[PDB]
Amino acid sequence: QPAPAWTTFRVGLFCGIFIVLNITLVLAAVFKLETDRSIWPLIRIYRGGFLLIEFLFLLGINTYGWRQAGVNHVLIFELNPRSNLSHQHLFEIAGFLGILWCLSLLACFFAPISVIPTYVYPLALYGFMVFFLINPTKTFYYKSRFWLLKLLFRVFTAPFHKVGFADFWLADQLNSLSVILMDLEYMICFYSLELKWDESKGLLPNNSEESGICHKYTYGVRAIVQCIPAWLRFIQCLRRYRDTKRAFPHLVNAGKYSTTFFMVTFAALYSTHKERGHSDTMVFFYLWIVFYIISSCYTLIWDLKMDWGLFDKNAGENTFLREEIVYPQKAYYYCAIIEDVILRFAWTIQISITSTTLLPHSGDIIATVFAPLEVFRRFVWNFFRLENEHLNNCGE
Amino acid sequence: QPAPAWTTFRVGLFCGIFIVLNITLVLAAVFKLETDRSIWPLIRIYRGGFLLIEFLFLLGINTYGWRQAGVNHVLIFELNPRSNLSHQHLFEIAGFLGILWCLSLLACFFAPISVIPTYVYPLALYGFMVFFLINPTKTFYYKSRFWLLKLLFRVFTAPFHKVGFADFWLADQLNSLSVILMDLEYMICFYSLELKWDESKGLLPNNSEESGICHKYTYGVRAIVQCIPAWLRFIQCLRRYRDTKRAFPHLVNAGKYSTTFFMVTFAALYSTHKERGHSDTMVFFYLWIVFYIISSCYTLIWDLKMDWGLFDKNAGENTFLREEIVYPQKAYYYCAIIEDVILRFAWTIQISITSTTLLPHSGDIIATVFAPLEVFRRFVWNFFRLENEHLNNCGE
Repeated sequence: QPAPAWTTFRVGLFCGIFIVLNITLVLAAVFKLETDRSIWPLIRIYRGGFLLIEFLFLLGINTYGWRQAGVNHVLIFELNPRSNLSHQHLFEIAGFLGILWCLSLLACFFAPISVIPTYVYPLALYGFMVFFLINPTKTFYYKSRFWLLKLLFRVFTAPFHKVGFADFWLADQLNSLSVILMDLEYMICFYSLELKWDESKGLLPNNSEESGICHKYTYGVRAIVQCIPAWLRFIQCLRRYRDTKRAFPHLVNAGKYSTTFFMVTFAALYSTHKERGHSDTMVFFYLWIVFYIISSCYTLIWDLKMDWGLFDKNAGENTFLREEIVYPQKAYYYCAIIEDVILRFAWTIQISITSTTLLPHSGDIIATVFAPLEVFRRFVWNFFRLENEHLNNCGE
Repeated sequence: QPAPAWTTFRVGLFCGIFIVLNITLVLAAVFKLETDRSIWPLIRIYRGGFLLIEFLFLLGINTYGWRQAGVNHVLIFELNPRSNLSHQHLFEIAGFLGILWCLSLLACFFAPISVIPTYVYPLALYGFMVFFLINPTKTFYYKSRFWLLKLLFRVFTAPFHKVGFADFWLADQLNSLSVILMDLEYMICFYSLELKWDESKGLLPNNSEESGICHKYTYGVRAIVQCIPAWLRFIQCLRRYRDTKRAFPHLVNAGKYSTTFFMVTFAALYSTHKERGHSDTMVFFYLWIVFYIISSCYTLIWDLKMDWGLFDKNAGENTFLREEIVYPQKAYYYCAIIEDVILRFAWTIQISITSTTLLPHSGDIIATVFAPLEVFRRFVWNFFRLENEHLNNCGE
């Protein structure tokens, strides 16, 4: 059914304010923001909000495509039929949050008037976001936030509860968005140990030895945060095997989800080896690279054959595809297959350097540049995973 | 007729961009625009565009009101029943012109760099508006622009063509937009006579005797371009009387529009005598105030009694209104009566102030404040005029 003009009008209003705010923010950054002050902490803090906004927009795009293409995704997610969110609500929420993020960033830039210089705005934005998430009144999409909160509870306690479709789906979407988790941990570390709260001005050049502790792994504060979603999904799959006792897919997935654990622990060992400067440290490079290959070359084989279900023996006229395809043009299929193999390697590299403390001056730049790319990889992955599930359900 | 969601999205986008541009323009004006330079030429240049944008938005509100309340404008305007322009398109055009106007004003405020320092943006904006109006392509509401141009041609040569509803309605609307003509004339004079076109800057001191040449009226075309709309409507009503052979309504109406001729000529005569310091100059004042009252107290009885059909003897239970009404709240009618009575005086005050060059310091300011009020008065007027026309058509 066509949505009322109020919803669409709100979507457009928020989109336009968002666009103009982005342009004026770029102009202010290029012109007003002096380069001498380091601005890396600001980006490291606001990257999480940007990623969340982008993910919400992209999810709106996927649900649009799902309704257009004929995928019966309400039954697949086992949603409530009479109360569902279409693309416009997701667009409106994303635009609203983007307006707030842009306003907070602009305030941090200019600092119009206050006595505490700039370190209230990020806390305020994140506090309002979490308040929106857990607001107990019956307004602003109460059902959807209730369902999401219950499902988050189920996912983070998954080794105990039964696992369903939306459980592991949001488990993966958390696996791609781990950047927000490490950003939150770094923000807590910075606000706890580094910043002079009982002072003025704020950020200043760091010359002391104690500076840069949050850049270090200390004991495990960096690697464990990285592998947390891997642990969640690993334990979910183990439990699914335990209830089901079906060998092939459930036991195979454990290895795929444990390869990242092996890669992360090897990266941490290499970090401590550069700290020690051992003679064999260079040799430890090779193993990492090996387990880099063994990582990517694993999940790739899983992506095309098991996730998306390509390379069917009954391909027929559909070259390098399955017998039955719902999307009209094979061009998107081939484009996605091409770009996924490119983006997976960058994702693994990003995970490695965001916890290994490598490339000291360019590592965070690397993290920034390929942070909003695995999200697009997952945005592509969603379409084909859900359509494969729809045809699998249709077959049986 | 549910419009497509894209139209509503564009309306929202343009509204949001317009709001943010207005806010940043206000901020830049209070902060960045230094006050040493005389700025009144900028206001006298951009006032025409502002008034046109405002009039277009208010017409959108008017047509939405007619459609919702039951005022059947399609039959009376003689528009094609199957091709009509809804209020959302009027909102779109108003927002588009407003965004362009805001961008041009901001550029004139800043003017990053060029070969021509700052005075290309006004001609650029007005030329864009004209090329939009007279574009011969079959795009951008290819019926509305052509219909408006044809009606403008019919109105501007009124004493020759037959007179229908749309002709006199647009003539009445034009009666409230003489400020556009005054602004256009002043801009032409400034860019033709005084401005050093082959030069730079544009902030020459105003204390020189050479300044304010276009503010003078000794040549006497200011008054004529002022009363041009009055002449158009007067000769139109005279032609209507000639064609109809009915003295009462058309002839009294013609006298009504005739009074402003005496208004303007007496105002100009006082101005000339006062500059010459003629002994009995205040004598020329006296008749003026008389021709003040006999003007306003004239048009009022046309607006309240004949235009709207109020104060009817056969009203019945609805005291001080007509017998039948369509709008629910009498507070609307009473507030409209009070506001019409209040603003009918300010309209003639503004006319005399603009065409007489009195109050050398406060005249421009008071004209600026009273300009966006008689257009709102006309906006209020259309409601009840079209409702009375619909009642007349239904009854007979």
